[PDB]
Amino acid sequence: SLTKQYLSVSNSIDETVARYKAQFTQLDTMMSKLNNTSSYLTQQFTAMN
Amino acid sequence: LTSARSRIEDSDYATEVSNMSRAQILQQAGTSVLAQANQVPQNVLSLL
Repeated sequence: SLTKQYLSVSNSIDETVARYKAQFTQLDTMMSKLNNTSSYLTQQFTAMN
Repeated sequence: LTSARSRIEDSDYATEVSNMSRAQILQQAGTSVLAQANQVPQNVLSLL
């Protein structure tokens, strides 16, 4: 009985970790784009100086 | 849905800054030209 219970909870944990992973990937891509934007803004405004 | 909404709401940083720079240039040129336009005919007529 304990074996089967352990199986269940371990599978749940696997699921939740996988769920977190995709959010991590999305955050990565969006951060990349946001950094590009910020660099452009600082550059352009320093130019308008 | 977040992405879809952003495709509507979000203005483009680069496009807006370009527009602002252009409009500032136009504004300066316009004020200069207006000053010139006001100023010449008045004195040309004045001396006459």
